[PDB]
Order: sequence, then structure tokens, then C-alpha cells
Amino acid sequence: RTIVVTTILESPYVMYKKNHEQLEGNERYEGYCVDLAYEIAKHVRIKYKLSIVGDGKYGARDPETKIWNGMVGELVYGRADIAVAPLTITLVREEVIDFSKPFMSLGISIMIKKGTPIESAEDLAKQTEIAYGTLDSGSTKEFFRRSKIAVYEKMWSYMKSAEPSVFTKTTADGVARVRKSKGKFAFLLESTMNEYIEQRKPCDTMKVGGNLDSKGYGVATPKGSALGTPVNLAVLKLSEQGILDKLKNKWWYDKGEC
Amino acid sequence: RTIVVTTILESPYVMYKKNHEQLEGNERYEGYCVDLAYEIAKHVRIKYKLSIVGDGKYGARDPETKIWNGMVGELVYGRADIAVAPLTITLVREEVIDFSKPFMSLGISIMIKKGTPIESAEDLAKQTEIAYGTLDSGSTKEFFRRSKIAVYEKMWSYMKSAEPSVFTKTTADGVARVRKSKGKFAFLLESTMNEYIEQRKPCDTMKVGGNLDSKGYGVATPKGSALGTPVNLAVLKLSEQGILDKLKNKWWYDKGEC
Ligand SMILES: N[C@@H](Cn1oc(=O)[nH]c1=O)C(=O)O
Ligand SMILES: N[C@@H](Cn1oc(=O)[nH]c1=O)C(=O)O
Ligand SMILES: [Zn+2]
Ligand SMILES: [Zn+2]
Repeated sequence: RTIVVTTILESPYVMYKKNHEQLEGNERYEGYCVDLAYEIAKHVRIKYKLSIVGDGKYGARDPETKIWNGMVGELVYGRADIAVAPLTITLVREEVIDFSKPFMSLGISIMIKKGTPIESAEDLAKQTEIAYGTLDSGSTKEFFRRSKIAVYEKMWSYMKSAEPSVFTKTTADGVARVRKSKGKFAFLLESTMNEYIEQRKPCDTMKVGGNLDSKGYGVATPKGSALGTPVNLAVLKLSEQGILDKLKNKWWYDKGEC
Repeated sequence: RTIVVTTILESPYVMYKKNHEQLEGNERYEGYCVDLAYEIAKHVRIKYKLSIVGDGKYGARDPETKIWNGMVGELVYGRADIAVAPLTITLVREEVIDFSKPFMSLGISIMIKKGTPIESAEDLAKQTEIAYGTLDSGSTKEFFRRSKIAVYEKMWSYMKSAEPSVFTKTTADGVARVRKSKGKFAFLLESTMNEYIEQRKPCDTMKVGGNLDSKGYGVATPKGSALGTPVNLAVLKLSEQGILDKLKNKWWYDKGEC
């Protein structure tokens, strides 16, 4: 009767509460997706347990074994019933899982340390003093691997063979590399993550230029699940009632430090 | 074998070509949705005929008869197989038709004649010298009828009982009212329409403030149609290949006059 909700530790979507080591079960976590899961379970009327994905990945298919990892893999292999997380809606994932209509709209973006002389992806692609990368194993890395746009092909050619690796294990590792690099590392990541980090101390980073593409996050269910329909309607209801706006303001802007 | 694609005359989504009276069938029309229908039919491999909806409406359900009008009605009653148009994804429509993942992201917005002293919906709601309205019978009008947010409740209370009516038959009628009103009429409409009109001569209007909500347009099919799945994948492929970006630039910005 209790459904397993897979998700990932990614601020401010899911975070440990301050005293989480004294707490158990769902009470360990807080954040936008923890709130979204509660609101959705309320409409769909289900009990659920949040489960942080073991491998800390979003979901990609290994080109050799064809095995899905990450939250996507948890759904595909029947280990979770729903993923409530900043999981980007993408073609290759829509072939194997179902997604709700998007609960947030976003785009890939550039994060720089303040004062870095970069205003656009064209600006990063034409030089080499400033290194740049993305999260390993997610949709941003696939965006660059698959692009046929000249500027993005140029960036992919640079990242794919950069040494030491510019592909990071977590977004937090990318942000910390930006922060420690004295302006010599820029990070390509989703605009929602970029906008959150910009409002957090030490307020030393900023999003530059417009977004590179336009996409969304969706709540994901196994292909054919009976949860898919009521979840989708739940998301649309929450959107129309202004709850999603309210949550984004709560988690991004109401605490802003910058 | 030829599928009926319902759509609506709305610039720059679907427009008559300059010499359309000498032309027949699909060649009569041009615009973003005409291009989108061609790209989708290419992936899904179907022949199709564009059909401008008789009543020139998007789709609403009559509260008395429960009958759907507009493009939504064409789908629900089996008179078209697909709607390719700036049809907003909404809860009440998702109960009766299917939508693709969104091909465009947008929000409700305010259109003013340049120089009008309004910078926000709060600004419109607190005065009464400047009248304001929306398209009749679409999702923007429903947004205000259904809102429980104070500022929007206040605006709905004003519009619902304004005389002469502030609800317009087409977006073009709203724009022309803005233009002719000497600053005394503002129009609430979708950001994509607002951004297009701002780049068109006589360049006397502008979008003010941020958007009131965040939603999207989707390609619509009857509930349960076998087209739904291949269309959705087609849209996602076009999104990821940068075709949707390309089309938005073609139809909004590459001709811009302002
Ligand atoms: N939401 C992304 C994960 N990821 O977060 C970023 O900022 N880039 C990136 O690839 C996914 O679902 O794969
Ligand atoms: N896309 C809207 C129609 N409409 O266009 C606007 O700008 N407002 C409005 O209601 C719909 O699908 O109902
Ligand atoms: Zn800890
Ligand atoms: Zn004519």
C-alpha cells in the first residue's frame, strides 16, 4: 500500500533537514520536491516513502549493456513507483518511462564566478583559458553530445576530451569547482539550479546570458502505470491553483541572501 | 488516409498567405503552426489537410449543455484527428483530450499602449480609468474566473461585470482596442502573442511586468488516439533538435520591425 517515491539529493529540491540524524523516514528531508510529493500524494490519495536513489544519478542508459541507471533505472526496473525530482523530460527517457506535464520550465544555462569575462556560450567556445563542464550522466551532458549546432559541437569537442575531466559527479561539485577556480572554470547547468545558487551565500556566482534551450521537469512513473493519469491531473491542478509558484518562491526567493 | 488537422487563424501561428485567394488547400496558409504541422507530419509519416475551425474558438465547455466548442470540440466530437495551434494545456481540457508535451512555454501577460501608466496587474486592479479585458472563451478568461488569488479575484470581479464588454472575440480585436483607446484599455493575453505584436508596426504596444502564470501549448489529439504517442515523440524530437527554437525565431524575431 505504500508507494516508493524515488528522488535525489539536490538543493533546494531535496535536502537533509538540520537535525535529520535524529529523524526517520520522510521527516529526514525538506525542499521543493518533498513539498511537491506531499501535495501530489494528497490529491492522488496515496501513502508514500521517499527514497534517495542509491547511485545519486538522474538516469542514463549505458550504450554497452543498455542498462538504465539513476532514478530512471529505479522506475524501469520496478524498484520505485514514482520519481518526484528535477528530472528533465527528454525523448530517450519518454521511450521507457512516462512523465507528467512539466511542473517547472527551465533551460540550460552558464554559471560563472562573478567577474569572469564570459557573457555567452559563443564566448566560452572561442577561448581556452576558462575551462567548463557539466554534470556527468544527465540531460545537460546529452544536450552537448547530441547537438548539431556549431557553437555546441565546438563545446562538446572541448569537454569530451578535456583533462582533468570537466564532468562532475554532482551539481554541488560543479558549483564548488566554479567557486574555487578563481574565474577559470564555468559550469553549464540547469537555470533553476543556477538561479538558486545565485541567491545563496557567499553570493559569488551568477547566471550569464540567456538559456541554451527550453524544456521542463516532470514527475515520472513506470510506462503504463495506473498512477500516471492521476499524477498528471494532480500536477495540472497544482499548477492552476498557483501552488507550484508558491513553492518555487518559498524555496528560491523567500530566503534569498544576495 | 488524410488526417484532418484543426487549427485557428491567429498570427503568427496560422495566417493567410498574401495571395491565398489564388491558392487552395494547405498552400493557403503560413506561419509557425503551419510549419510545425509539416515537421510533425514528416516524423509521424501522415498526409494531412489543415482546417480552420468554423467558430474561430479555442475550446470551452458550455456550463449548461456541457457541449465543447472550438478546436477542443472538433477533437472531442471526432471532426478532427489533431489540433496543431497555440492551444493551452489545461486541467479541464486534459480530462477530455490528450496533449503532447509542450512545444512552447508561455504565461499570461499585460499588453499596454506605450505610455500607459501600468506596470503590473496590481496596478490595473487598484484603479478604474483604464479598462482591461481578455479573449472570450479561452484559457486566460478561465484563469481569472477560477483564481483565488486576491489581485486576480479583484480583476475578475471588474471584468465579469464591465459594460460595454471587455471580452473580445479574437486577440486581434483586443489588440486593435488597445491601439485605438489612447491608453485607456489594456489587454491580458498570452506572452507569445504579446511578444509578437510588440515586434510589429506601428510598434505602439508593449508587454509590461512579468507573466501571471507559467504554462504551455501542446499538440492535441482525441483521448485514446493512436496518433498521441508518435506525435508526442515527434514534438520532443523537434524540441531537442532545436527546430522549435528555429521556428520561433523565424516567425517572431527575424522579421521584427521595432
Ligand atoms: N535534470 C537533469 C540533471 N542535470 O541537472 C543539471 O543541471 N544538468 C543535468 O544534466 C536530468 O534530469 O538529467
Ligand atoms: N491559447 C488560449 C487562447 N487565448 O489566447 C490568449 O492569449 N488568451 C487566451 O485565452 C487557449 O488555448 O485557450
Ligand atoms: Zn548531515
Ligand atoms: Zn485576405
